[PDB]
Amino acid sequence: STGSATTTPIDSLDDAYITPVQIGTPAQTLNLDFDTGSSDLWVFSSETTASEVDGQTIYTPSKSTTAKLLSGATWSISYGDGSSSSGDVYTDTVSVGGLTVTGQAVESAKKVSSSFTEDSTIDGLLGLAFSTLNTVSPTQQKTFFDNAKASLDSPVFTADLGYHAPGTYNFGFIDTTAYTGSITYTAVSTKQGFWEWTSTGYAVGSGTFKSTSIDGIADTGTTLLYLPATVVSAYWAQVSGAKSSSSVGGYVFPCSATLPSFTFGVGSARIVIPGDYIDFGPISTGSSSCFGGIQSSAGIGINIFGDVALKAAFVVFNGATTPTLGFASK
Ligand SMILES: O=C(NC[C@H]1CCCO1)C1CCCCC1
Repeated sequence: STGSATTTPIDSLDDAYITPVQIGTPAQTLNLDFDTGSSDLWVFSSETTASEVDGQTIYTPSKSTTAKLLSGATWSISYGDGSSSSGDVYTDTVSVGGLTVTGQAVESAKKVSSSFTEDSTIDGLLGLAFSTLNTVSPTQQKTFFDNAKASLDSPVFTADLGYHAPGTYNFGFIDTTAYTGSITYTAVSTKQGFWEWTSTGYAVGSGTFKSTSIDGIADTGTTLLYLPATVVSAYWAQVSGAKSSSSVGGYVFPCSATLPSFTFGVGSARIVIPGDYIDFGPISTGSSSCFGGIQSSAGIGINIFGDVALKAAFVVFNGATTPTLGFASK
């Protein structure tokens, strides 16, 4: 089998991407944030505290003839931005772009933190990291991809995120028309539960490529590119007036600037992030200070190749017995 679904920016800055997902019978379509940095499929629901729901579409398990309570199961997750959610668990039929899994764990939120409430466009998350990170207790549950894998034509999914435009998540096949040149595959460590890999270096604009190993994760659920402070300083040093602002919480730059590109290495290959992709706009409405799309990972404990990096590439998440990651230009 295969599946294919379009993923769409939630706003004009590409802060996140949402993909429609069918849950239950009859189908209830929710717009979920596909997140290769976590492993829970959770949704706003009829059980979510009313004051914490503000415009989201909710899953109502009592209206699904295929929903079953997963008795005694609970979940609770907190993300690196300090947001969180928790609740109980149903199994139900879940379909993405034509690909169906029966008995998928659907984690129903009883509580969500303010950031989730405040984002009316995201109805939940669909985790695509390794199932070892799933938070359901006392019986850990599998991701949608892990459940689908064996049935897929090839045990893979691909992320083709757009810049200020829609893109595509495919399951079970590699669309050879979606990228230029070849796909370079690189080794993955699953030891921390992530799609963790080692970039071979970087360049700033037209500058000399620096060979240096950068361990990090491919994370579709993180907006920005988080890299070591040395690398990030080298980038922003090329932008007149750019500086790290403790009050704002990262590098800012004059909105009048034209940003240089940023290149990262994948083996002997190179992915080029255009400068425009690194502009996240005014720090507050009407400001002439703009927020940078490349930020230090110093506070995070891991480097993160988030959407800023991934949307410059066609990315293969290869879930073969020995997982790997592939990157192609596009
Ligand atoms: O919290 C993180 N990113 C943002 C969250 C917000 C909701 C989806 O992702 C990352 C932090 C590094 C480890 C993997 C998760």
